[PDB]
Amino acid sequence: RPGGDTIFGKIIRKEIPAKIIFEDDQALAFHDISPQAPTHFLVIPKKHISQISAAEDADESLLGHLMIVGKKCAADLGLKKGYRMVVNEGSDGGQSVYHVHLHVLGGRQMNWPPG
Amino acid sequence: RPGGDTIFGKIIRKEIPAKIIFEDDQALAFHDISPQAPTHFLVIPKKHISQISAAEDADESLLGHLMIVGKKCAADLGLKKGYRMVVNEGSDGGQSVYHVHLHVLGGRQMNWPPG
Ligand SMILES: Nc1ncnc2c1ncn2[C@@H]1O[C@H](CO)[C@@H](O)[C@H]1O
Ligand SMILES: Nc1ncnc2c1ncn2[C@@H]1O[C@H](CO)[C@@H](O)[C@H]1O
Ligand code: NA
Ligand code: NA
Ligand code: NA
Ligand code: NA
Repeated sequence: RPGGDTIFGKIIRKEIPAKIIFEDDQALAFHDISPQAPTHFLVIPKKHISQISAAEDADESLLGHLMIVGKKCAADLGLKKGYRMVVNEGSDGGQSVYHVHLHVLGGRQMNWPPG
Repeated sequence: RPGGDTIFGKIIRKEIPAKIIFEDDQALAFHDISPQAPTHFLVIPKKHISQISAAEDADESLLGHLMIVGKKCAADLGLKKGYRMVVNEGSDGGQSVYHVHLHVLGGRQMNWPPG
C-alpha cells in the first residue's frame, strides 16, 4: 500500500489523524505524540523506506528534502535559537517504527551526548 | 576559499589531517576527535554551507548524500545493530562549528531523549 504497513503508513493514508504542519507530494511533517522538547516534530517521506540503512542512492534528494522541510517547519514554529535533527537506525539507534523519520527538536538547550 | 573558514575548511583543504574514512567529490567522512560512542564519525559536504538553516532547496541532493555516505561508512565500520544520525543547528542545537556536519554514532545503545 502507498505509505507502507507501520503507524506512519496509517498517518500518510490519513486513516488516523496527526497534527500536520506541512504536506507536499514527497513528505509529511507532524508533531510527535511523545515530545522530548518544547517543540518536537517528525518529517517522514510518503514513500515507504523502512530505515536509513535501506535507502538507495536515488533516494538522496528525498532524504535531503526531509531536512529542508524540517528547516522550514522549524522556522514556522519560531525555533530562532536552533534545533537538533535526529534519525535513528535499528535497535542501537532506538528505532521503534520501521518507516524513515527525521526528528526535529528545539525550544530548549539540547545536551551532549545526544543519547 | 573552497571548503570555508572553519576547522572543517582546514580539514577539507588537508592543511590539517583527519582520520578520513570516505572521500568523494561531494563529501568527506572522518572520525570525531571527541567521540561520544564507540563509533562516532562526521560526514561533511566539501561545499561550505554554514548550518542547515542556511541550506537551499538545490542542496537537497547533497544533504541526502551525507546520509547515504553515513550509511556506507556505518556498514564499513560494522554497525550491524544500528546507529544514530544527528545534525545540530545553532546554539540550542549545540552547534559549535559553522560548517554543516552529520554525526553518526553507534557501537552502543543510544538513549532517549537524544540530549
Ligand atoms: N501516532 C503518532 N503520532 C505522532 N508521533 C507518533 C505516533 N506514534 C508514535 N509516534 C512517535 O514516533 C516516533 C518514532 O521514533 C516516537 O518519537 C513516537 O513518540
Ligand atoms: N580537528 C577535528 N577532527 C575531528 N573532529 C573534530 C575536530 N574538531 C572538532 N571536531 C568535532 O567536531 C564536532 C563539531 O560538532 C565535535 O563533535 C568535535 O569533537
Ligand atoms: Na511507498
Ligand atoms: Na535543556
Ligand atoms: Na564552498
Ligand atoms: Na549505552
